[PDB]
Amino acid sequence: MMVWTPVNNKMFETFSYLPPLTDEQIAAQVDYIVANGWIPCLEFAEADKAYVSNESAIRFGSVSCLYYDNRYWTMWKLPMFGCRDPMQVLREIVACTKAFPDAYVRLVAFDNQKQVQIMGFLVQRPKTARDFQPANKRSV
Amino acid sequence: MMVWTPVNNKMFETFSYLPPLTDEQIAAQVDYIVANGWIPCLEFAEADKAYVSNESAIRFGSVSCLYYDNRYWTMWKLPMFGCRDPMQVLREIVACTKAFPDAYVRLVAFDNQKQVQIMGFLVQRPKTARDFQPANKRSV
Amino acid sequence: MMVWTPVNNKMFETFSYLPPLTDEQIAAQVDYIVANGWIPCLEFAEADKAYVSNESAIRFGSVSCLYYDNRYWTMWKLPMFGCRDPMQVLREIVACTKAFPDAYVRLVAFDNQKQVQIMGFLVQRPKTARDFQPANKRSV
Amino acid sequence: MMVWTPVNNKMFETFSYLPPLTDEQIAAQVDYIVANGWIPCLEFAEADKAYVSNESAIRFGSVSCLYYDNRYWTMWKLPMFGCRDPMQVLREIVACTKAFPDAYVRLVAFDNQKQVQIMGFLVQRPKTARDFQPANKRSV
Repeated sequence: MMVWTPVNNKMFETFSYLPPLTDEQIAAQVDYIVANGWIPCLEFAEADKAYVSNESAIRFGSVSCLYYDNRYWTMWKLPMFGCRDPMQVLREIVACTKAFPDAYVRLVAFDNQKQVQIMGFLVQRPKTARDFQPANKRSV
Repeated sequence: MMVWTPVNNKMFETFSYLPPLTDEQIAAQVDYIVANGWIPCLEFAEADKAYVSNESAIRFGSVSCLYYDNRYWTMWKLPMFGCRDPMQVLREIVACTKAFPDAYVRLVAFDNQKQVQIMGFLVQRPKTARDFQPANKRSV
Repeated sequence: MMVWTPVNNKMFETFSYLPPLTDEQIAAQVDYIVANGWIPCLEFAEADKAYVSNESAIRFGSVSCLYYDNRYWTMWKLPMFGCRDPMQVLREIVACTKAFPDAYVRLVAFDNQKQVQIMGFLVQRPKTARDFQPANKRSV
Repeated sequence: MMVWTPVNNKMFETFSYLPPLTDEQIAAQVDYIVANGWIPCLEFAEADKAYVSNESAIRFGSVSCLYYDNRYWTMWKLPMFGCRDPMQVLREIVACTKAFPDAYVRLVAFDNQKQVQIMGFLVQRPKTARDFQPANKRSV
């Protein structure tokens, strides 16, 4: 029996339970976005704004149900409307991560017919992050 | 008259007002668990999750009565159902504390007829803990 | 496309989106106060009391609407009633910032007919402040 | 005009606006307690428990009116019932401050007919305290 560690084992939603994505694996996810005609977008946050929190609820009456701070991140430029070139998306990932090297950065895509985000995963975490485990150290 | 210190004198429920348990005394408590047919289990927590706190109540209306965070700790493996060997329990204490050397670790036991925890006491505190007193320094 | 930074880019109300005021530009604003017969006043706050916060709302029922802590700063001496000399205002800025070199300091002016503050802008921030950007680093 | 400082200028109720009490002035206050037949008592607190705070109100509905944490301090021994000797009080101040050299310590006195604390003032603050001004630095 192995024990799943509760210490410094924070996750990041879709794909965070898998080995970290190689550049080839990221490119394949971008191909998927383009093949389906979805709108790519990049979002970023400083470490203190990265995970869901409750601080604003201090101002509330009994209305905190499904309210969390830090769900919104900051938009990198605009969503890439009409983009059908995967290389353009990859180039923006480089540009975003270069401008904000200490930020969490996630790649998302939107479906305008359902009007919802249809995909999303982390592409960068700051090198100073100490709150997550490598795959082989998630259980002990 | 001696004065009971309010400073760095945190306790840990059952047996925390006695001298720290020797290995022989721990083994005697394990014998008691086995003699009574109770189910041994180990639980652990990092220092920040060890003592009762109130943080989640920020999300509440007027319903905090008997709500506290950090009552739940993390289960080490599973409760040792059908265990009738004290040495097996002692070996799991060693294994748990080895995997989590900086965690608080407590030994508990369950009664499945009453469906309640029937015993429990701390078996490890992190060496970095500064918030407790020696038995002879509890009063000044 | 340039991206407006969300990191360490705190503002300070009126004139914060312009290049920092030169001594000549500050003098011109003081002239404006005097030309209009308004009442100059200086206010200051330590860094922890400088920006709007919510901490007191822990004590509230559902009445936090338009309540914020840190809107009030500390008055430097008294408002300069009857002041008809711009140099006198400039001298008090020097005096205030000298007494509190590590404080935020703002110059304000009051209109007693409308009974409202009619102007205001920051004249000093502590040299240790790192939560703001110069104009050329506001977008990347 | 002198400006009353808002920074690190915390007070301590009765007598805190006067020059610090000399040993002769403390002895005089003790004579006053004894002359009036009041009951001397010492109380103390670590720095984090010294000033009124709000933390427990996170657990409340709309009932925080005249609730504050840190009004209660810790009793040194017991109130000195039947004490008619000032030297005995002075000896307990020495003993208390010796046992808790890093604590805030206050001398108080009770009237059992009104059933209320009838006097009180600080006799020790920790040497590490940096949140107070000497009398000559309270205004600038």
